[PDB]
Amino acid sequence: TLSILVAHDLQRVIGFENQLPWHLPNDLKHVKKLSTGHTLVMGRKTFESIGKPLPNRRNVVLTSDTSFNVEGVDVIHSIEDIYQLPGHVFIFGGQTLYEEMIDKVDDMYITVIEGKFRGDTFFPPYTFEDWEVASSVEGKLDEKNTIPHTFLHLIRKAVPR
Ligand SMILES: NC(=O)c1ccc[n+]([C@@H]2O[C@H](COP(=O)([O-])OP(=O)(O)OC[C@H]3O[C@@H](n4cnc5c(N)ncnc54)[C@H](OP(=O)(O)O)[C@@H]3O)[C@@H](O)[C@H]2O)c1
Ligand SMILES: CCC[C@H]1c2ccccc2C=NN1C(=O)/C=C/c1cc(Cc2cnc(N)nc2N)cc(OC)c1OC
Repeated sequence: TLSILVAHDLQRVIGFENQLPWHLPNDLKHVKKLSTGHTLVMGRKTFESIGKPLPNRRNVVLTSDTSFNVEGVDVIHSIEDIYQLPGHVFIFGGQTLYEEMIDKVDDMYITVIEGKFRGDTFFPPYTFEDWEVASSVEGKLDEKNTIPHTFLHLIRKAVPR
């Protein structure tokens, strides 16, 4: 399977100054649960922002940098390389990767952050006309998680007739 994994706000902001605009531990927990034991594909900037590989899954970084070498990280230099990765592959960001992959993925795991943040990077526009809501679950709010958010699993609709 090839899936998008992303959190975006009400205006599709995903990032600001190479960081997530929001502090929302529950979403990182969500990401962890979905991707553990599988594969994450991310652009070079997204990787540098995280700083190191995420434990207990395959970390793949797309970059044109042929000198790129990081212990625990696998490197690719082409979008086409993604299709050769075995197992469940999650497109993990950032804007460039999403733009390149949104027309190609089977489904998307989207956390809608129910707020308006300042951003400098965005998820591409999409329409629910094209995407079936396989599930929609409200995130629980509390001390550490104070921004309303919704976990969507969207699956690409087939064009019939
Ligand atoms: N809210 C979310 O769920 C979510 C998910 C992850 C990231 N984000 C965020 O998204 C932002 C960054 O997005 P971004 O677009 O500016 O950077 P990015 O997509 O993470 O990575 C950009 C880079 O990946 C490369 N790349 C992309 N396509 C390539 C291709 N076809 N062939 C070779 N290399 C390719 C390049 O690396 P080189 O320049 O080294 O060649 C490129 O400059 C941040 O603010 C960050 O925090 C948020
Ligand atoms: C609860 C544990 C936290 C932890 C972790 C620890 C150990 C092992 C695995 C993981 C799984 N991911 N975890 C992270 O810190 C990831 C953080 C992160 C991620 C994303 C990607 C992402 C962000 N959000 C969404 N919805 N999609 C996404 N694709 C982007 C980031 O910066 C731009 C991140 O840094 C803040």
